[PDB]
Amino acid sequence: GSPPGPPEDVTIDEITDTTAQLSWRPGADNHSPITMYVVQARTPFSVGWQAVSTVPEVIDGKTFTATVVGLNPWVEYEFRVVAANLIGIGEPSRPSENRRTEEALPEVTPANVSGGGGSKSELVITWETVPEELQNGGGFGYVVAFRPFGTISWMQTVVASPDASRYVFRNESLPPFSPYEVKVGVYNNKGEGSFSPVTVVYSA
Amino acid sequence: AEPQIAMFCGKLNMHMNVQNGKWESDPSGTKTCIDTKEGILQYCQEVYPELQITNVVEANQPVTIQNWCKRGWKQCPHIVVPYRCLVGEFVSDALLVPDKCKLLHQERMDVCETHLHWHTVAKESCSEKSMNLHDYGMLLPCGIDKFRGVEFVCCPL
Repeated sequence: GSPPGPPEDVTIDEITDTTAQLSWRPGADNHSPITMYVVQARTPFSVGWQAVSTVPEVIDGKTFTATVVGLNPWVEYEFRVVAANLIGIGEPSRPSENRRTEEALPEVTPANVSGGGGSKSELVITWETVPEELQNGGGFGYVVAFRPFGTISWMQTVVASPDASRYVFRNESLPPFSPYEVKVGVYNNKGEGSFSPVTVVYSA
Repeated sequence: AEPQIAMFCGKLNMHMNVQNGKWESDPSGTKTCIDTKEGILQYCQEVYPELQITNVVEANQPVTIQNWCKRGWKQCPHIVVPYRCLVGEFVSDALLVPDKCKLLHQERMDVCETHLHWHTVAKESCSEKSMNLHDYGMLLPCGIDKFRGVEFVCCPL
């Protein structure tokens, strides 16, 4: 007896924004009954292959389909299935077809929203770009909002490039080294996300 | 304040002196109104030789300019919509969003349209929500005074 051979014919039957239905067929058990199947996934951003959560939570050796859950929207996924018997965990299957999860509203706001400095009468606002795996859809962009500290009305502008990390508000009447409340939000083709927390940024 | 040119056919072109905030007549005293958006871009670059003029767009509200001249700075009011001389990399406008108002925006990669088209889009969008259009600006230039989107502010009645 020895650990099982590779499962076979792993297919993505359906895929949503956060879930995928997987199916496969058994390989050789090598004279010890297969008692468990586990699913792994790989993205362009993972450190190799990684375990994923499934329904059912534990797939027994008599089950050949399962729903993978907790997937990242708008991310290219491949999956593989591994069998285990009493002797040990077996060899992984060949990977499934590559499929991208569906789009969804963006959920992560930009980190380290800050700013400061610049040339005369400039207000410089900066943030860390939201990485591609957290944009959750095409058409990702930012909304930059700022107002003089203590006022109500917001000044807002749409920064349509997902790779943007900086916005400069140039105005000759803007006062020197004056405090501004600043926040940065996100959106994509599915719709509007949230704003970051408010932080205080001074003009030049 | 902001670089911009203003034209009225039959008169010399005007431009905004950014240093003192006054409208001034054509430096050559010969240039009158221009027919193409490309020619307006070239004139912007001519009268602002120190600035990196990369595009032009209509202003959103007209301005009343006095002391229009004829050829040769002779016989020096007209309410005209000026053209803004846009500088360097495209920077989207900052829009005032008062309390209870909403920032909306639309980007269409398959559409390359005029300032008037996007103004109409924004105005109709606010109206269909039983609101009024206040500020708006262009997004994503695809040509000289051509754009792929709009940002705009809708406010309660």
